[PDB]
Amino acid sequence: TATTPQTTDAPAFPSNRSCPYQLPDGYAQLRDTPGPLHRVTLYDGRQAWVVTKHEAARKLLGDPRLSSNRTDDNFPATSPAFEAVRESPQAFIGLDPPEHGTRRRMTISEFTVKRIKGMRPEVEEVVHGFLDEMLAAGPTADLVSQFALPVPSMVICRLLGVPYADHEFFQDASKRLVQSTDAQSALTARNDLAGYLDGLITQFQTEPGAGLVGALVADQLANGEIDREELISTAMLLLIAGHETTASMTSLSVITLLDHPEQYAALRADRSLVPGAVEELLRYLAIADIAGGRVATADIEVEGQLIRAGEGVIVVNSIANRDGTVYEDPDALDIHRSARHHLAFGFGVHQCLGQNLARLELEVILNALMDRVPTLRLAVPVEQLVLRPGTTIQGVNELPVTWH
Ligand code: HEM
Ligand SMILES: C=C1/C(=C\C=C2/CCC[C@]3(C)[C@@H]([C@H](C)/C=C/[C@H](C)C(C)(C)O)CC[C@@H]23)C[C@@H](O)C[C@@H]1O
Repeated sequence: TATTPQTTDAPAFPSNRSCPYQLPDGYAQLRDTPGPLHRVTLYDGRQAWVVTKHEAARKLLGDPRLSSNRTDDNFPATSPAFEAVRESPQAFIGLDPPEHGTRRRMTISEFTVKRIKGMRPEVEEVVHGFLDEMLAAGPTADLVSQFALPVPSMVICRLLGVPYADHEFFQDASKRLVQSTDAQSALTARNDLAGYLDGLITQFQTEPGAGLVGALVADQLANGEIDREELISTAMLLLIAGHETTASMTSLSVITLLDHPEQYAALRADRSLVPGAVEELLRYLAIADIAGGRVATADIEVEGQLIRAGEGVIVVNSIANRDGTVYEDPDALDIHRSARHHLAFGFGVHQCLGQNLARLELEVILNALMDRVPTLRLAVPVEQLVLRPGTTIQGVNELPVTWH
């Protein structure tokens, strides 16, 4: 059997967090090793590169030789579940220029600074809505199911024109898809959403409707500028991204802030600090840290290392956000620091489309919690919480809380 030292120069990747707001030990090890790249071993034994420094992450995310095509044979699959995406049609997150741009520009109008400003009343109403329900009822509560998830779900459903009456079905399907550990579970959840979305489209062709899905049906689809299957994939991307990301940030931010009480107190005492604290929480929690998979379509030299055509690269933004050449004392939460230039939303042509909606939601959420529930606290110890694995969007599925 295996009788000799087990040390490797290609550690298994991804790794799981042990603390909700710290790098897994393996990732801290990658962060420490000099050089922009490091070999890793994926779940199926294939080797890939991870990018572990901040400037090299921007350079590689900006390089069009690193393709986002998830259907490529050599795309770095991080779990068996990925096989679902490899064989399903692709929203623009998986396209490269010029096709990427033609699809992304069909959606941008809903996410402009002006549209996001105009959404503030609505976001505050939904947030205070779910709080007055949770507070009317009294502690204890699961903050995830009573607040963290339904808030961004309601907001994104409205933007998309997806009926909130249907929330139990699609929230369930979103979770199963994103947290799937096998191909078959992922495929089923994807087929569930696809069928639901496909029915919604035919409805709008009969009776034009509000929201982005309504607009896409009435314009681009009727002009044959998007295929019906691409519309489904696009809507599914926005639906899932709109649900799962903000919800994960909300629960992890509560946990993290309650663990740094001096900074949470500073935050409450000066609300002009909230936008900066949001950026710092984004930098520090990096909830989509493996949403940086790429395949090289040509050889790329990186500071004397060679990524060859055909090789998988993952730009790991959690690690990149802990680069001490950019953020002094990178592992310290500091809501006053400049968290400018962080990579929690990526960089370049695929930088998060929803990033300013997420910023608005989190600002409104933190202000509301501080205003309405200043006594909020965890109902259980941090160590008792169950953290999702490193193969999915970071966070917790349950968060017990109590208050006055
Ligand atoms: C709240 C925290 C969020 C985080 C940390 C986050 C993170 C990211 C990252 C790292 C990427 C880049 C993926 C890549 O380069 O392959 C991305 C892309 C994307 N995000 Fe977000 N995101 C968040 C919120 C949202 C929200 C609320 C939406 C609403 C729909 C959204 C929609 C998208 C879309 C459509 C893309 C693909 C953009 C493109 O391919 O051009 N995101 N996000
Ligand atoms: C939500 C979509 C779909 C699937 C999404 C999935 C299934 C597998 C695992 C996914 C890709 C999650 C994980 C976190 C992403 C991993 C990335 C990639 C890599 C680079 C492999 O680590 C997020 C969303 C999940 C179906 C597709 O047709 C449309 C849309 O992209």
